Amino acid sequence: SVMEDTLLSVLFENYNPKVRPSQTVGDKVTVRVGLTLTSLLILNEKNEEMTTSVFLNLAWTDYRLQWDPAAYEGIKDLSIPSDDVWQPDIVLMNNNDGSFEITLHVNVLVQHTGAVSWHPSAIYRSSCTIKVMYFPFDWQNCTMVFKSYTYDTSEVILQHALDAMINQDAFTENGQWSIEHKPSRKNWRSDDPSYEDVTFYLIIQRKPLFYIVYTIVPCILISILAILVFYLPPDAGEKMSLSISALLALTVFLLLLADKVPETSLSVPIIISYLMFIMILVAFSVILSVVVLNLHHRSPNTHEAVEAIKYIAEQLESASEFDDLKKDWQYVAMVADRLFLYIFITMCSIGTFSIFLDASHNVPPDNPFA
Amino acid sequence: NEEGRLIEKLLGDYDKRIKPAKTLDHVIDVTLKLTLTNLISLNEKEEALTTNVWIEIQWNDYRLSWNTSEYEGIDLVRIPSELLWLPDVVLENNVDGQFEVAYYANVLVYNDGSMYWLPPAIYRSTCPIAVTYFPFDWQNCSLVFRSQTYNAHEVNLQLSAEEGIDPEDFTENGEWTIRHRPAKKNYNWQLTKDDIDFQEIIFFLIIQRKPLFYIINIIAPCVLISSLVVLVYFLPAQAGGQKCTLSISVLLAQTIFLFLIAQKVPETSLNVPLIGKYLIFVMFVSLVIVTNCVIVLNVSLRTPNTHSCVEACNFIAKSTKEQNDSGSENENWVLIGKVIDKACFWIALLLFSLGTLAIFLTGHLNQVPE
Amino acid sequence: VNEEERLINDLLIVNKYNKHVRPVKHNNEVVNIALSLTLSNLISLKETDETLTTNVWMDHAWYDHRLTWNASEYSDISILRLRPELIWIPDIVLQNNNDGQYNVAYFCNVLVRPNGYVTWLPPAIFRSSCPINVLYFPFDWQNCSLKFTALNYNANEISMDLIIDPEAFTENGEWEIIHKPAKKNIYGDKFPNGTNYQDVTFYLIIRRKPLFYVINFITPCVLISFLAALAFYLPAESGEKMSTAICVLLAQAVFLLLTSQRLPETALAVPLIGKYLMFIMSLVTGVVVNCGIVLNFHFRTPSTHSGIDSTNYIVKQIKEKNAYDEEVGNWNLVGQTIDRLSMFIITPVMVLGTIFIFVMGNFNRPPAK
Amino acid sequence: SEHETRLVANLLENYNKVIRPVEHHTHFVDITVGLQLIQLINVDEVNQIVETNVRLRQQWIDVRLRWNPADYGGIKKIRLPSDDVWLPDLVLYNNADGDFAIVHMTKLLLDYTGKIMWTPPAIFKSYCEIIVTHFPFDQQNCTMKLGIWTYDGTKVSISPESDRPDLSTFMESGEWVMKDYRGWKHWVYYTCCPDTPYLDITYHFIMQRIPLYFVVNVIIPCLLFSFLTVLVFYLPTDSGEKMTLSISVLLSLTVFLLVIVELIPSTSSAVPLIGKYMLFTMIFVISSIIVTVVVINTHHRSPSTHSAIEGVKYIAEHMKSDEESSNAAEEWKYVAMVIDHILLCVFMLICIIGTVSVFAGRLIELSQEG
Amino acid sequence: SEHETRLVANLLENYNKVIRPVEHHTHFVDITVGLQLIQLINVDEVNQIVETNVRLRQQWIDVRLRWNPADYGGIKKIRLPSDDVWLPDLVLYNNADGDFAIVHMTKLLLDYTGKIMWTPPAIFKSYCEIIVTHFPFDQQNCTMKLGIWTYDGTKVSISPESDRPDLSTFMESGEWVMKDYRGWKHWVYYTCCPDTPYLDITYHFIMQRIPLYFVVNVIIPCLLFSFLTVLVFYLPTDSGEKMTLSISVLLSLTVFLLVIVELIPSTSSAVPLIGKYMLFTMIFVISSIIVTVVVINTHHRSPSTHSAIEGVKYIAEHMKSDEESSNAAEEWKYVAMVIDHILLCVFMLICIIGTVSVFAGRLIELSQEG
Repeated sequence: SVMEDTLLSVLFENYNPKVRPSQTVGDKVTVRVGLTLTSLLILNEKNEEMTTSVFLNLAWTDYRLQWDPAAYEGIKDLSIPSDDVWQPDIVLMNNNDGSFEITLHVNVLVQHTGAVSWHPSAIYRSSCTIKVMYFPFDWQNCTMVFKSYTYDTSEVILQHALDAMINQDAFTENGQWSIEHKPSRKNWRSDDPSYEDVTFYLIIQRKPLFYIVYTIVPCILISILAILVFYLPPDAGEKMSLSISALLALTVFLLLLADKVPETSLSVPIIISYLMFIMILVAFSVILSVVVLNLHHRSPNTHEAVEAIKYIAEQLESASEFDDLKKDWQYVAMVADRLFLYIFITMCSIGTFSIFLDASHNVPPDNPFA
Repeated sequence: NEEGRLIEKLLGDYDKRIKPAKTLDHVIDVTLKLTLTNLISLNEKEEALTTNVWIEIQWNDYRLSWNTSEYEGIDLVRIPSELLWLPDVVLENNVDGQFEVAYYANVLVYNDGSMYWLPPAIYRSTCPIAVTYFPFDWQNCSLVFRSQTYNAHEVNLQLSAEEGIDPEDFTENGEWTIRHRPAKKNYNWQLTKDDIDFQEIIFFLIIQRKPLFYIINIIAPCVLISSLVVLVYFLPAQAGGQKCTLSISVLLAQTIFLFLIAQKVPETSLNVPLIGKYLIFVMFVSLVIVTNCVIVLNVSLRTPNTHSCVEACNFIAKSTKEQNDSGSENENWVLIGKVIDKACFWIALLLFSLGTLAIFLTGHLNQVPE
Repeated sequence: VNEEERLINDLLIVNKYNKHVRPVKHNNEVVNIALSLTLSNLISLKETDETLTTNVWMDHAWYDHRLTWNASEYSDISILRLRPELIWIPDIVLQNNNDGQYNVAYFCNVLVRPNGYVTWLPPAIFRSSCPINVLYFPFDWQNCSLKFTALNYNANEISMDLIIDPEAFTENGEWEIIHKPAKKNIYGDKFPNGTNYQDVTFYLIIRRKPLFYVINFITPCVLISFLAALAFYLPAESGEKMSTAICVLLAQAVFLLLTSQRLPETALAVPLIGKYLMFIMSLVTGVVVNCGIVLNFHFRTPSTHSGIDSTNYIVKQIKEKNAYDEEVGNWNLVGQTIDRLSMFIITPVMVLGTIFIFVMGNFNRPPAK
Repeated sequence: SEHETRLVANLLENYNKVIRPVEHHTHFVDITVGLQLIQLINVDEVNQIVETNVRLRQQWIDVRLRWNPADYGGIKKIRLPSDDVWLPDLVLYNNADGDFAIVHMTKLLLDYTGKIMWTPPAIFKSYCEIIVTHFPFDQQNCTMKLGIWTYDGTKVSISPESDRPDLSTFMESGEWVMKDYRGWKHWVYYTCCPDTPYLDITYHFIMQRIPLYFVVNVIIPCLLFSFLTVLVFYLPTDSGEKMTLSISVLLSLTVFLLVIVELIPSTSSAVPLIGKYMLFTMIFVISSIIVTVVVINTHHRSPSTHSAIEGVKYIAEHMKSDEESSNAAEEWKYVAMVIDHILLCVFMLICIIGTVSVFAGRLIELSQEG
Repeated sequence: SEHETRLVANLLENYNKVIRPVEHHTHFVDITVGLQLIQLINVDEVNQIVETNVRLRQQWIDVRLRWNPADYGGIKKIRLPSDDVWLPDLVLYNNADGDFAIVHMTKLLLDYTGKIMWTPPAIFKSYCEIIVTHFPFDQQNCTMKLGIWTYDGTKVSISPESDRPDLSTFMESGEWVMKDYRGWKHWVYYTCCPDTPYLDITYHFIMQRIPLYFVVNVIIPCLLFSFLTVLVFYLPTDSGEKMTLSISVLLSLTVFLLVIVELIPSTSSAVPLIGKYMLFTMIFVISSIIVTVVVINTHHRSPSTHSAIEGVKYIAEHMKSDEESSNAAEEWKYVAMVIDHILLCVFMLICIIGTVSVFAGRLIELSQEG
């Protein structure tokens, strides 16, 4: 009773819905912003698009809602729909690639002397620079800048919790990636009067090892038929034609591979590294098989009286066997041996190279997890 | 000039949902017209389209002719949507999607009570293009639209030219073309047996298409293909013995290519419309290509195999010579190529005929509807 | 008329009743709210990303003490309707599966009992991120956990107490629903200094996998395998089909490669385990290897891959001489090795082929354990 | 005039729309519902989705709408805005995949008595069984039940009105054809609860599907592939000299149909059918494989066909005689006789299992055709 | 205090939001537009659609917003939210594909005098020419008009604000690159009506396309194929032993060219490149075609290649000699003299066609690069 109807009344009589919990132009209302992440569902590492979900915990004080006996001293804590406070119509300078879901228009926790607690989980369409640099083992970092899209920091100050909180705090276990750390730094670019956005850093690490495995098999298994086509010559010289069949076959195979590679990066591309040199490794088996094909080509051919008849017989046979013996002199196997071992150098050299680069790529550019 | 009082006077009596109908037995005079401006999606196989239509809306309601303070002030007024009779438009046969930006827009109230309004609308519809619209003779797109709310005994729509156009702003990036747009103003009585006519707006659109890009992708390959098979056909007379199978390699290659085509453009017609006439010449000129093609191997299949002590022994050896000769003789009576050579000219003129039958007829199915 | 005008004026739902005020008889323990979960349908499953679109009947109950009516409300009709904006509605949040706001399970017509008890239960088209993990593929196919409850209120403003999942499991799913337990609870946490919001915890333990991919996929293996199997039987019946035998490698090779290509395609659409994916590609490689083996083994050998008297002696010389050539080749032929090859192809096919369905079983036995 | 203001004002005050015209503890609210289907713009057999239009003919009564000379007297039948009406949450039980569209904001039929109807040109997306048994020749009847959503019998009741076909306005551009469409009513009380539950209208769509496009191309490559198989068998007789050639065409053939089955899975899963069907193709074609298995295995089935001066004349003709009986050996194996049994052996067996394929295929359509 | 409540309330009461600050019958409401694309998110040249960042600077004056010491004296310039403001229905003429995003419920600033700015952070959906002339090396100028949508120069007028580049915030992630962009003002009066119509801002986007990755992959398999066809020339003249062997390649390679066709037309369909680009490939690719067919038909062009005891000796020797003849005949068939001709015949052809292909390539690259 104690002026309850009265209080109650006066409050709703004088209280202003559309007003800011501050008095004039000054230090403003110090709103607390801090989100406990739920998990993330889709990383479009290719366009640098980020759809995650977290809690929008906001909290500041409404010294305009401090109650009295019944709602203050009666029930120190009571729930009341928002819709009555300035809400950070927050957009993300890079990210905020789309609207809020479970972000605004939801109830809030209002304390006795005016404290306000609003904890809503939400899904948000963002876009961070995971750029086409989300695959190097050295990976990269990003700028996630949150802030309102009609308000300018003049009638409120934004403030954070931790900066180490981490993003693996609610990292998706469903992620083909992994994370090292999440930096959180408060910002106010001076290119705009409006103090604004906060930059949040993603020192992301995404190592999904699954198909590069059977990709290796081509390179090496194709090599099987490759070393084979380079081995088949002094193995079965008649490989002559069958050889060409091999490369038709070998080339179509690698071209189909050419088919799956562009359409697969089509959703998760970054530096060429792997492709850069396998591209070379490609060109390598490609041309090596084709010049060996020219190795194959280079051969212009390969690619008394009684006794007289006898004598005429003696000369017939012998005469042309030298001729076909000439073909021997012409297609001997010197090259095959020499370049099948130049094949030895080439393929085992260029092989242990990307082997190496790849080797160097996973270990060397790994520690910049920062 | 009573400016305030007048506004306040009518608004007193101002009636929303009531039509400016003098009385109830002669309806109101409603004017409408549409200027196409965007034909956004042509999915003819399903007979649907999306267009930005200028919904020219006009009618009469002197319920607000004004005085010196509003009529005379300016013979022109722009008053909000929600403030006068509004035709909830839709295309009987087409509009399959509620109008977008076609309503809730500023209307126009001159001074005598003339009302003009014209919102732009992107919406979905379903015109003809029913197993036809892909010819050279075109199916006239007939869209009739009217208010879907009341029926002509209170409402009456007007129109204008039924002779003059859809190509007024027909899109230049369309894979088609328009040649005429007729439009009639009419009463309501359909196949379904509905009475009390609510007048509507008929939209004829007989348009052309077929600006083939795929044509010569189809025309040069087939000639290359025909020649390839005619290679198969004449190449044998030129080709060595190791060519029978040579020819085969081509059949394999020839149809690998073939059904791959059969898979390529069939896809084409499913994502877009469809029609069988042009379809008939291809697959059957194609099946004949295949026919005489396998016929060829069955042709390079046909034939049986082409697919004193001194003298006693001189006697018998002179026999292996004549003996084997009888054998090589076999080859003779078997491979005297009357059928093959002639098979070249067989397919040749047959080629000319299949071609003439087809391109001559393609000449016709472009020339009757020309 | 029995005080009706006056009484609903007494309730005035919106005006007299505090709809923005939840009747929890003021600050105390809580309003006894209860949630009931019944899946009406499961339309889509995404095993790979642990996401599910499913329909639920959001059966809700709580007593609205200000809702109790009198004769011209209560007894006039011991049951009547009143919209959401005129009925207190729990703010049920799909705790770990509402990362996709609820549809038409929102502000819907509710049922008004006579003595305040109210009943609101409409349809929920929802999306969830259930505990798939890369362990939602072994035969147990995990247990999908979900919690439901009134999000906003705590343990002194709300108490929610507590149906099979296959009750409306979708029959067009690529999986199988084995069980679905239901038990409510309430729980505080470390950073919170007080207990609150009670919830409906419903675990769905399921299983899935086709008996169809097995069909057309192993099918080609015994068919293809017989080619590679015959491959070694064929080197005997006629190894002279050198080039043509070579053709078949190209051909059995191109077949092999994109077959594996279709594999990841459906793969990405499905998080496949490492245990199974290897037996597939391991064994096709078994043939791939033996195709390469086919190569060499099929082309592996170095070669197989007195005057009148004077003159004819010349020929008997040329005779014998190239007879040595002729034979230098059969030296290479290696034919008494033939059967052993295809015998030691049989043995291994038996070894590995068995090794697989041997392993098939050694893991087929323990789950059935 | 005629109690002008007194008549419309009184009507608004003591009139309510939230309420339903409940009349004592009995038959519920007499709801009359029906389907008036005139267009089916889009449907997918595969996902069993249907976006059609059916004017929701509703018919029921509310005495409160009865009037005297001041509303009936005004103009017999008057049409009131729907708002005043309690609109049922109708919905497709195992369907309802979409909101009904165009029902809101419409006209309502009122009578001097009270009779009322409102047929809304509702268009919506549906969801009913088609399963893999949707498109056979023997059809399936899509069970479509419709009735009140959240209201039980104790408050509202609906009932059929008339029988009307589904083909009355069925899509002539459909990839299917109808046979019959029946709709009977019922009330469903459940063993669960002792209560009397909702009413509903159950439609059953009986119609056979499948255009013949997929059909023409399944069988063409089959006969064509049976031509090459036929060649497969005939060649060893007319050109066994190309057994290897045969090999090439089996790599050809095989890849082609292995690729044919690729199409199947895409198309089949892209357009639904009862598996029992592909079973036909399965063995029939594994038959060409099982047979080429044996036939070419059998084709390659054969070991390798897959004075003193008087003296040397004798060492020599000896040289020749040894080899001659030897060449007789390789021909000793290619007897050209079993080749004719294999094509005839299988020609009959393919003419028979083909006739077998032909059998259930035609038997099933001697069932469908019906 | 200072007429505190009297201040604030008075203002609310006599002020109609919807009223447009019309000042006598003249100047219209002078309102200026000023678009600053902060950045672009994504574009589809094919569908000519772009999602861009726009901060719309909108200016106008409402002499009704001028104040004295009780509004301006309070705090010079202040923040008043939109709502109360008359928002010009801004619209991109031949564009407009989407609603302005974040135009709604934002705020504006009122000066001690009245002048107001409305500059809400927009990003929206656009629609500009690209025509099949945008992907050129010679680009096309995206014609984009902006201006007042439903109001005339008599009711209102949209004017420009300044010059600024489009590459000022052009997307570095675009598959295209900018040349320049300018925008000048205009007033559109139509010969239709004698009236003075709306004003407009016309954008001109001059940018040239094609990211370079594409460049490398495609021209290299061409010089690739160039060498195989190069080998197609040299292989035969230096070795006619593997003519059929190359039969293979001809199959493997045009099919390679065929499958490259699926890939790049979808590119073609993925990105609109001026068709005259297509002819490059046309003759180029097709000469691979005409050359083959002749080269390989010619490759193919060749008939079959692609005392008494003493007398015994002479009847026998005579036998060896005329077959001696015969051997030379077929070799008199496949000569190595003109295969050399075709080698330089066409290599100059290829160096001609090639250098001719390089011609227009180089030529308009002499125009584009500028």
